[PDB]
Amino acid sequence: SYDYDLIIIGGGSGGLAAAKEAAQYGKKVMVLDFVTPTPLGTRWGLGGTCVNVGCIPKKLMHQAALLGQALQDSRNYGWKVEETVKHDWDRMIEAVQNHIGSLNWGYRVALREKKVVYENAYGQFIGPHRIKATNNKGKEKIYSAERFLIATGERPRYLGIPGDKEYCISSDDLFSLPYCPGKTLVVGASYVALECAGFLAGIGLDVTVMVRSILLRGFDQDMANKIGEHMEEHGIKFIRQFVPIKVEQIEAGTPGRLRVVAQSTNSEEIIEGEYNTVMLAIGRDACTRKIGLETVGVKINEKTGKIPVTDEEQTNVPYIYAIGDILEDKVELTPVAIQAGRLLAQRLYAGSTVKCDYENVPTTVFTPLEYGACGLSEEKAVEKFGEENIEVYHSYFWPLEWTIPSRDNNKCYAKIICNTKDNERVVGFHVLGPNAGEVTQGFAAALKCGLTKKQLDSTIGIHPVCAEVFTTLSVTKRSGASILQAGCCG
Amino acid sequence: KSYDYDLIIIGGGSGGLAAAKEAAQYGKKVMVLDFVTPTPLGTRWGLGGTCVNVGCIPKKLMHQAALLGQALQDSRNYGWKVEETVKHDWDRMIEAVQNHIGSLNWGYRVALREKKVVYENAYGQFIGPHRIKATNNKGKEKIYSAERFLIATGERPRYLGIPGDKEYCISSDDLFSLPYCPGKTLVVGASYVALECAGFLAGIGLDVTVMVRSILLRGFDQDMANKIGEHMEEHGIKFIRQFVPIKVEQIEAGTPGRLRVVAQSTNSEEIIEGEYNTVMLAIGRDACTRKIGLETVGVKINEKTGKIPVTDEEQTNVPYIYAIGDILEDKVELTPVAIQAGRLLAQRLYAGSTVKCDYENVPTTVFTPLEYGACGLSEEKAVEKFGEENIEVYHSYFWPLEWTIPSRDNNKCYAKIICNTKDNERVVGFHVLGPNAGEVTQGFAAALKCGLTKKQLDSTIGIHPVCAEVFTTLSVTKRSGASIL
Ligand SMILES: Cc1cc2nc3c(=O)[nH]c(=O)nc-3n(C[C@H](O)[C@H](O)[C@H](O)COP(=O)(O)OP(=O)(O)OC[C@H]3O[C@@H](n4cnc5c(N)ncnc54)[C@H](O)[C@@H]3O)c2cc1C
Ligand SMILES: Cc1cc2nc3c(=O)[nH]c(=O)nc-3n(C[C@H](O)[C@H](O)[C@H](O)COP(=O)(O)OP(=O)(O)OC[C@H]3O[C@@H](n4cnc5c(N)ncnc54)[C@H](O)[C@@H]3O)c2cc1C
Repeated sequence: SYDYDLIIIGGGSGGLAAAKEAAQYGKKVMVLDFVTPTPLGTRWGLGGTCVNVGCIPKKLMHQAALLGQALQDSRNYGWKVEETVKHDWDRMIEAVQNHIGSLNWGYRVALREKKVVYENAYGQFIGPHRIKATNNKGKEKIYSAERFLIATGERPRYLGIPGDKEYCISSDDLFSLPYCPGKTLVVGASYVALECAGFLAGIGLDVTVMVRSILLRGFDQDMANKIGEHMEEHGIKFIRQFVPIKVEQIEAGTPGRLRVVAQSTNSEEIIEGEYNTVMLAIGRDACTRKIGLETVGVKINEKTGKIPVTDEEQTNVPYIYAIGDILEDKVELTPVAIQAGRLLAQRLYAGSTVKCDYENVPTTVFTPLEYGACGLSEEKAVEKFGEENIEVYHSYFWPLEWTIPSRDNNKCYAKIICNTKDNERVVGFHVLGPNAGEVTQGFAAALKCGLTKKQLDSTIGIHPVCAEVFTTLSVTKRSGASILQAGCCG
Repeated sequence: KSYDYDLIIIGGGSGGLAAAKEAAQYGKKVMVLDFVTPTPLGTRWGLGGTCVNVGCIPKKLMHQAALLGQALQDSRNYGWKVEETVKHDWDRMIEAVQNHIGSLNWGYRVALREKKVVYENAYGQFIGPHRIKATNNKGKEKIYSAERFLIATGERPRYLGIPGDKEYCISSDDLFSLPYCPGKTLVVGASYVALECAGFLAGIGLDVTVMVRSILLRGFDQDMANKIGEHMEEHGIKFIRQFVPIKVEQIEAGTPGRLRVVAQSTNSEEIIEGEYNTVMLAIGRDACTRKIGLETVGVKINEKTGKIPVTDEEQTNVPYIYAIGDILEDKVELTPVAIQAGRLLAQRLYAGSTVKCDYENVPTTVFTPLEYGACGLSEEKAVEKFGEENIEVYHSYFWPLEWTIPSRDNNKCYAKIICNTKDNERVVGFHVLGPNAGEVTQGFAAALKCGLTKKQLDSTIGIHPVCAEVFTTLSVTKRSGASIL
């Protein structure tokens, strides 16, 4: 009957996921993926945001920044290393890209092998069960399928001020930028902002951060402030309550010099500075407005852009589904989108009845001092249950590996939120410290089995591991006791 | 009725000091005895216990130096302009290590002081009911009495019983303070301690060799163990299987000297010889329960092994004497567990608590060049408890994103979980071999305290890009028999 059994628009995380999973159950599948260039004209291969301008690139650069310190710790452990080592940006970028490349080509083969058709083209709906695929050279083509998957994902959002698109770079441009961005400026307080401000500073670049309001909106604010405080204390510069209003090229080059003017958010004050680069990280917009959603009947939320869907990842149009960052009121993370896409393909062609659960999803913001969390924030939690039925156990901690180099003591920190009405159930987990991601995974798994404080205490901790601090948490926030060492060094 | 103290603790160690403090917190008169008998080579250390002085701490820390070496090589491909090979100054490391333990020593001291607990740097020995004889360092003695006692003496490195050992060989106790690059080293044994040390020693450059009687990590998942060895073998360390030394002769003394080690195979009667700069023994530890006067008071210990039997309340056969820690019979020989037992006892005793310390499913990690943490049943011991037909094994390989750029050891790391099919595919065993293994495990161990199941695990979303996430999507089983390369 139709051309294909399933067509996937967007070769992204949840894209390629459902693709392979659907292909696995002998269906005819076609994935179309096309990457519209960035204002400065940046392009990249198959894979998605995570692979080319997200997780992968982000985390790796974070690595180079962490290795930086490791070089500086290595000294006290006895390694004869120079007081200050230098860093070659062009060598780094290159390496990073070389890997993304392999990831690209890998995914390609991955589709080939699973007998899935990949078309490097932009897709838009023209009418029921029909889609318009436009390639790079311009030549179009039409296809039809019994069902459709929207996995287009979003893109970096700009300010709408003089000079941005023209002189500023975004997360897309960065991971491939070909020059020491030199003194940089990061406009925004997002995880992306912070992690990037984060590794750049960690490579030695002079870094400044411009914040409209709060840090990490949506995250435990207490944890956030701490991240900031750590950020400030280790080099990063912060300007609070200031949005830029114009970016002016004082000279072009690799890099150039630029003047950024900004207007405070609470007064008439205006300030000016010149930096070598300016990256904007103030949000990202769903790529749902230019695909033909009218010509097929999809109701999205024209206001925000996200797509409302059902617990089966189904739109309002029974043969058109959407999974990923584009969904309305969900979780914008790769492993999530992949579970959705995988689970869908199963729900659909395998008789599965399992729905991708979006409750209590773990995360990790890769700031200089990582911070992973799972479950409710302190605030959100209190709000849901009421300050009297919620207790918070917290503590600081110092990583054994940090004693010898003798740095940052009483800087790492942990806390869990419990619901006294429900057997002191662990509703929220929060840790700030190294390798926080590794530390969090499993506790998330614990939440899926209803961990409780009694049960947590019953656990014995590993020693000496950062993660063990959760097994022995005796101090409550409400009791009001203090949390510090009777030595205070670091 | 009426005694000197309310509670006496023999042994100022992990569980010792733990119980000391928790009890003092409930207004009891406590006294802690801790004394360190020298090693044959004559080394001694401060308050604290094995962990702090010749164990966890020094061990991990040196592991760190070993790991930082790697970091120094990785840093290259990430953009840091460093030399092709950097040099490591042992003396300087040892020093750093020692300087931290001190603070730990003195910290505990103060810790007790402020908590109003009495501490005497003396050897304790029971002389009769509710009475103990504390001999100090210069030999002066003194007698104390208490309504209850706590044994927390823990073990010590065991020796072979062959010519040359106590006289030319070192143990874990001697190592972490050795005042000289051990040079070509030989580590006799295949215990975590053995491999761990052999591991970092090899990691800072030293020519390392390991001699094994039989298998590696007896007691551990043998599959996991092999992978640890095969990995150690792959990154420097040299092994010699089925051979125990029979004599160690001094070819010359020095800092360090040269020594000959003569060994006899176990499968034949062949005999080999080699000379190394030092020779460390990691063949076992023997509880210190033989010389404290346990006869004089009524304590029955298992004279065979050394451990002490006790109830599910860490109570001995004598109602007023309790024991916690490495010296217990059939339990768990790790620091956190001892600390829990001590803490929980004090509470069960003097605070009306009724909580028992659970020893089932205790997480642990071995800090070999390639960390390995595990929780619960091994595969073998697992099968053996439920039967090959009721146990399914999911496992995967994985490659840490941080390893990609430096381009190394791909398909070395490895995960694995054991489920009991007859019980909602419950997770009965967790095993991971990869970096930051401990961090990764901790939480899963807490998952087990809540009966995590494979359905539930699958319903968990992973963190990206984190090593840990590998356990959120395990599709392959060992029984199905597909591949993972
Ligand atoms: C800087 C940064 C760092 C991040 N770090 C992390 C992290 O560490 N961990 C984490 O879990 N998540 C991270 N994320 C989020 C993660 O990248 C996304 O959640 C994930 O990539 C979304 O998967 P997706 O398929 O829904 O969207 P995508 O991965 O972006 O897939 C979308 C693809 O579809 C293509 N496409 C769009 N429209 C069309 C069309 N009309 N026709 C054809 N093709 C089209 C696009 O070109 C794109 O390549 C990060 C994001 C950013 C920006
Ligand atoms: C190399 C090594 C590495 C280890 N690594 C780890 C690890 O990473 N994680 C982990 O959890 N565990 C580890 N352990 C085990 C851990 O050290 C023990 O489980 C823990 O120290 C036991 O606590 P304890 O109080 O029962 O024994 P101890 O800590 O040894 O306390 C015993 C103290 O009592 C003193 N004492 C003995 N007899 C007398 C006496 N008659 N009078 C007065 N004082 C006395 C001793 O001198 C000693 O200082 C390691 C052990 C070694 C050897």
